[PDB]
Order: sequence, then structure tokens, then C-alpha cells
Amino acid sequence: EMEKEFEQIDKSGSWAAIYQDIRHEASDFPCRVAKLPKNKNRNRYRDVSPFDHSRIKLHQEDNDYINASLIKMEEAQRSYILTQGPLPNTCGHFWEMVWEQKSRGVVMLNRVMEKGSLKCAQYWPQKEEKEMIFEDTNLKLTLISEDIKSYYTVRQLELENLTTQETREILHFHYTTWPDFGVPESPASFLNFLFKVRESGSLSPEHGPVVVHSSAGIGRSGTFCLADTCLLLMDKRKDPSSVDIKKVLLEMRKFRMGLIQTADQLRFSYLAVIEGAKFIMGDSSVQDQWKELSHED
Amino acid sequence: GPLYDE
Ligand SMILES: [Cl-]
Ligand SMILES: [Cl-]
Ligand SMILES: [Mg+2]
Repeated sequence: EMEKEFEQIDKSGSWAAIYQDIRHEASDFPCRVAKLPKNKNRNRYRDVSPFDHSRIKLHQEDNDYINASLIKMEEAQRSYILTQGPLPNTCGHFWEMVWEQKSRGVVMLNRVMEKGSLKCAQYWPQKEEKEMIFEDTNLKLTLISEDIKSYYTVRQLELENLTTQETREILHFHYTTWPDFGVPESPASFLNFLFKVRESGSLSPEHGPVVVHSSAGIGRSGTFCLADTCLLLMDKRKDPSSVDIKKVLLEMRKFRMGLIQTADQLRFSYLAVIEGAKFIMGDSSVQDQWKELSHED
Repeated sequence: GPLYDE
């Protein structure tokens, strides 16, 4: 089914039509808290807000608002937190969320500067000896080490809660070559990165939900989570071919608006899942073939 | 404000 559908849609040049139908059929729920006048400076884009029903709340009497949503894929048995790229005044709120939700990993799919414009604050330290202290939420964040590859970087960060005196290791999975409104260089380089996240244990149910972000926390981020989710379903279902990508994406859109921003991201998502299915079907060797193909040197 | 889609 899935692979035949990709064919017919490509044959038809109907990607745009298919993607527009998704847009038209997506959920609409209220975002009243996001829209409160006091939260204007907590929102990067006017047109990207969390639904009230799925918003992550900060453990704060002051103002519990962050632009972040919990995507809870019931059949897949995986949750993700999708958030915007934090603003200069929200970096503290970001790491407070990571802390309160017990996340292990943060997946960043954007750069801080894209096409000449600041898309995301510099929310993590670039140098070991220049740790960050978030005064408002009483957190400290230290770069321990990093592993730079050709198209992504993995960082080991230590997050300390200054109130409770506890520390946690956070893994930062940063895809540094995925353009805004664009797609990865290939399914293999995408999968190699996704499988690296998976193998780190950051997506395990013993931790809180991964935080996945881009600039808005919907386009690239949507692409990443939809692939992962579909590949999970492929592995759980009696029939691996029953996975309907369009349905899985409308399901995710119940939780955060606007996931997958272009038709070509939608198409890439299908490519990824189709290729990724070789692993799921049992051929655990193809991981090594993605690694080599991705040119991570 | 800025708009992500556009
Ligand atoms: Cl208000
Ligand atoms: Cl960057
Ligand atoms: Mg140095």
C-alpha cells in the first residue's frame, strides 16, 4: 500500500494537492493562552501557537506559558515535545521545561541564523569554560564535549538545577544542514541521524519525552516525528503496509498545528519511511549502509 | 509580528 501510493502520487504530480487536503482537514482547537497579551514576547511567530489542550505547562505560579506542545502518539507508544526555537527571553523557560519533563535528549533541526535572520537563540554554551546560568529559572548549563560530523553534531551537556542541587546529562542532537522549508540531503542521512537518536536511548519510555525543535517547531520538526512515528507503527502492526502516512500526520496535527510545512517535506517523509522500513522488516545491516552513504566523516 | 509561513 504505502509504496504503491508513493508511485501513484509521483506519477500524478499530485503532491501539492495531497498536502493541501491535509491542511484543509487538520484540526483546529483553541490557543487562548498562547494569545494572551502578556504572552506576546513568549511567541516567535504569530501564526504558530500551541493548542491549549496539548500545551506544555511550566511549573511556575508566575506564568506557566511556553510555546511547546506534547504530541502523544497512543498507538505508537511514543511522546515528543515540539517547541519553537527559544527566544532570548525564553531560554530559561526552555531548560525549565526540559528539567520538569525529564527529557534526556533535545533534537535541534535548524541553525541559529538562517538566511540572514536569527531563527533561534544561542540557548546552549559553545565553549566548555563559558557555562550559561538562567537566573529566572535557577538553572546552569555546561558544554562537556561534542562530536562534530559532516552534517550533524552531538553534544553532551550537563544541566544543573540550582534549587535542588541535582544534575542531569542531556544529549543534544543537532542537524546542521537541513534548510528552512527544505528537506534533508537524502533519506539515508536523515535515517542515520534518526537512528543515532534512537540508539542513544533518548527516545526510551523510561525518560521523559524528547524535545524536538526547529525555528517554529512545526516543519522540520514535523518531518522528524512523523518519520519516527510511522516506523514505530510499521514495527508494531500485523500488517506493516497498513500504515497510512497522511492519517498519522493528521493524528499528530491534533496536538500541534502546522506539522510539515511543504509538499516536498511530505514527500520526503514518505521516502524516509519507505527506505527506513528495510531495517524494520529485519535487515539490521542497512544501518551501516546509511552511515556510509551519509558521509559523516 | 513575524510570520513563519510566508
Ligand atoms: Cl494577559
Ligand atoms: Cl547553529
Ligand atoms: Mg576551547
